[PDB]
Amino acid sequence: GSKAVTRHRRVMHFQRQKLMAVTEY
Amino acid sequence: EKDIIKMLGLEKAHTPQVHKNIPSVNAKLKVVKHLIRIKPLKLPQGLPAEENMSNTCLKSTGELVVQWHLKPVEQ
Amino acid sequence: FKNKTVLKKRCKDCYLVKRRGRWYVYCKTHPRHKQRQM
Amino acid sequence: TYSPLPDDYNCNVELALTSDGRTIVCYHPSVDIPYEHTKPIPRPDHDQVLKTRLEEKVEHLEEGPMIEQLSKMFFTTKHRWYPHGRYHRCRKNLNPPKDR
Amino acid sequence: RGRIPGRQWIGKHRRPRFVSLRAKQNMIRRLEIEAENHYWLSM
Amino acid sequence: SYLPGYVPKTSLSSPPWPEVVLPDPVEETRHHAEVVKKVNEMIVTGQYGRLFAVVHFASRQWKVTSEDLILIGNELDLACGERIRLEKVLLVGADNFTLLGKPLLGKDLVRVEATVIEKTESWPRIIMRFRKRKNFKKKRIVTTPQTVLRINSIEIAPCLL
Amino acid sequence: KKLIAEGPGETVLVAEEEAARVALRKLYGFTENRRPWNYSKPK
Amino acid sequence: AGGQWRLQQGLAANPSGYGPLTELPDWSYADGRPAPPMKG
Amino acid sequence: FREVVETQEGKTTIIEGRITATPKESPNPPNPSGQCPICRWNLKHKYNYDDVLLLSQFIRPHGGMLPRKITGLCQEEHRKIEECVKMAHRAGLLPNHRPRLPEGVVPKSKPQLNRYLTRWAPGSVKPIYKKGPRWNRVRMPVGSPLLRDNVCYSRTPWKLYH
Amino acid sequence: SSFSRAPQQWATFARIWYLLDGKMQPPGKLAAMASIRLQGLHKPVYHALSDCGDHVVIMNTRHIAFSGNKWEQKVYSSHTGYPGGFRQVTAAQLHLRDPVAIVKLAIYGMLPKNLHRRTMMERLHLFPDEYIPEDILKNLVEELPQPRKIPKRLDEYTQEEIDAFPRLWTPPEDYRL
Amino acid sequence: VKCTKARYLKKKNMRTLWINRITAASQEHGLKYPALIGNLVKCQVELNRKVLADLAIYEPKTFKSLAALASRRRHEGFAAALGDGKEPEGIFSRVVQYH
Ligand SMILES: [K+]
Ligand SMILES: [Mg+2]
Ligand SMILES: [Mg+2]
Ligand SMILES: [Zn+2]
Repeated sequence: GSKAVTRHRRVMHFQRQKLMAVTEY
Repeated sequence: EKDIIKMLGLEKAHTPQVHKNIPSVNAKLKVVKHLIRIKPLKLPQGLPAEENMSNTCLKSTGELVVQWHLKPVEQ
Repeated sequence: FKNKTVLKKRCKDCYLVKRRGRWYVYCKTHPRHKQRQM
Repeated sequence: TYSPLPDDYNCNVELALTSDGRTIVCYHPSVDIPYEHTKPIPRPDHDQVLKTRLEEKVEHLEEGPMIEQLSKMFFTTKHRWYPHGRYHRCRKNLNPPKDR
Repeated sequence: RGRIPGRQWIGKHRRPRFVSLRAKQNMIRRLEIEAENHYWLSM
Repeated sequence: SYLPGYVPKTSLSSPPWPEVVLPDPVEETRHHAEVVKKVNEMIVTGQYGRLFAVVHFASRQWKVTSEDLILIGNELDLACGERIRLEKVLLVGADNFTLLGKPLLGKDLVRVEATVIEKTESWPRIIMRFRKRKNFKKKRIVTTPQTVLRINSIEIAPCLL
Repeated sequence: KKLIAEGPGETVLVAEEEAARVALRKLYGFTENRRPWNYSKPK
Repeated sequence: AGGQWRLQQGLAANPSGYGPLTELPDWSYADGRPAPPMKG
Repeated sequence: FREVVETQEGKTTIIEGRITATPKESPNPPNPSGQCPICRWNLKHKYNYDDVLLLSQFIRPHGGMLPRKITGLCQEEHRKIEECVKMAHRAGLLPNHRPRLPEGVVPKSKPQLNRYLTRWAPGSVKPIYKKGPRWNRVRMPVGSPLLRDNVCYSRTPWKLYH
Repeated sequence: SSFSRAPQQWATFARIWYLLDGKMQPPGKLAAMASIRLQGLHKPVYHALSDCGDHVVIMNTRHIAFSGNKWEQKVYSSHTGYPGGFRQVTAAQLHLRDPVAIVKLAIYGMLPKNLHRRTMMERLHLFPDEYIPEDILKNLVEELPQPRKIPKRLDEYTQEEIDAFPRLWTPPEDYRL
Repeated sequence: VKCTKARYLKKKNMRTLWINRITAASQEHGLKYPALIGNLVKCQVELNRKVLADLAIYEPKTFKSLAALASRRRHEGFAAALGDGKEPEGIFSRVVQYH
């Protein structure tokens, strides 16, 4: 797979993507 | 988390089970608190007596009624 | 013209104008300052 | 003057409750078409010596033109007017069960 | 046009997934339940 | 001639749906009693014909009328020919009036009776499972018991008021 | 000017004949809406 | 449909859960005799 | 309102300015504490492109918008009205506010295409030959994002991209 | 209803002719209501295996209205099958060439993807202008209401509504306008 | 195997058929499917899709009475949403209690 730090923005797990959407200012 | 769910008798879903509100039991609940729904047990008529064991019913409000008559309220 | 992603005026006689859905830079004094949004 | 639905097309609905409030009564009699909303049925549609005998008008039509005449008068496609083979004509149940 | 290289939902270049409105509401509904679970586990 | 909450008329000034005003509960309460007395007066005089009813039987709702049949998918423990009464009636309707339960109608207002005419098994049902490339295959046949009822009568009583 | 019967049909003559049949059923009381025959044991 | 509204009236989300519709017997003898309790 | 006129007599030209009757604001506004004509009448978030009686009070006889220092509008509402007037002209709702045609011009017959909620100028829009995939679809804009906070009476919010 | 068994069946499964006016109406909204009528989804007796569709007549398909910039942005793409036979025209180009294609293509895309669709399209009648043949005009039953409400131009308002709407600002008297 | 798995589709497609027929019968009276089903439950009327679809075909005068009831209960809900509790509940909004 891919390392935790990448030159490109790494795609999140869908559960995390939903979390970031609920926790928006 | 699968093992704790068995200890608490929560194999089948949407099946109310009653437990004691004590630290040891609560500790097991804090491990699977994202898989369950916790609600306090209410006793508007009080504890069931020996003559009411077969007349009880657990409502969705959390109340345990000891007189399940199944008839419209006259009020 | 010259296609530019960042338009910029090169003199006092350059003027911005939005035409055909994109931004342009025109200049009558120095026609080499003309730019097209890319 | 309040009415949930317009009481013009199907029936005159009048909802009601009982004194105890345990039964919903609904009086819905049918409305009749007025006489002014109708039309009269169109009933209406020489020196002859020879009785006009009935003349057959069965003109020959080829398969093609005949399917075009049938698909226009019934507003369909040409496909249903083409025949089917024996395999399918013998699979059809000629004595199907009839319900009322 | 519109090829995703390789398999869709794995690897470096994946097909993007977007959060709908009911997916947000579904998650918030779960949170409100577990937040009330913390309250009854506190007495 | 403008109040603090006055908005000049535009497309979005007021909702698109028309404003609705419900009847006065007091004046409406006595109008309901007139409709119940009218329908109740139609039952005493027998001013109705054939009746249909919606009964809840065997976890299932049946739209039934007189001299009709219904097929039940279980055994009832009743001899063929025994007459029973269907107790749960959600709806009983006529050509000109309809009665609804909340959710069930009273027993002193409608009486549906049926009769057992046949106790029989269903036709054999195939239960077979298969998974490719796993040597997984098994067959089972089941014949569920059945019971046929015939609705005998649907009669009502003037007990609305 | 009082509707007593109304019937459908493919033609205007078939519908006019079915309407008369509908009126006769109402006149004799042999409609479909008529209450079923009473088979209950005589009292 | 209606599950949340039923929960606000002290009822079950599913009308099959409890109450008169499911608990009461489904039939009885025409004479008036009661029927034996249902299995469920 | 002021008008200017030119009269030529004896090869001499005269230019004058004459005042004309001027409309007056209706009395007793609902919200006298409002800052611009919009909040004073409780019209904020309650008008659209099709409300021409409101839009006509802020444009010129030839379809042009009036300055903000004259009308007294706020920059937020002046931009909304400026965009709702653009979409009203394009929908054919202001047929008496057409541009001035110089002497000796007869507009050619052009395809009459009915349209509404037209954000962009027709001639400056190119066709979408490649729609794109479902996750990167090229949408067609409908309406204006400046009217996104308008009062919606439905459960589905204003869709601005088709 | 106390009818005979044959007439009762003929009435229930009868075909009705509907009328739609497309003037200043978006094709999709027109096609959404025309699509359910052609299948028979407005009938409680609906079943796919029952040919219970109705007839829809849409008039004034040349005066439809698109929202946004769809006349310029929207593209209809086809292929003749031959090399270099891929064509792409805008909605405006297609509308000037065929004034019934837009409404016909919108309905054809809303109908189920099956063999019955081509039969539903024979029961659809499109006319660019308000003229309709006598035969098709003698068998009409009902006119469906327009989905979109055509807004009024400023020249269509009466002097009452104009005076009813209040003036909001007081222009200066020294302004040239 | 197809016959064994088709017993799940039969039940599914039936409910899809009923809903389509209820939706059609509700639009004849200017209603939408969610407003009929949701507001009949609020009136304690527990009628399933199968029965409702049968009534729309064979008992049209009873189905209009049910749609008027749902529309009446729907309008009472809006009236209550405009008040702050002071106004009493509607006549058809009352709930029969079972102890
Ligand atoms: K990949
Ligand atoms: Mg790793
Ligand atoms: Mg791949
Ligand atoms: Zn320059």
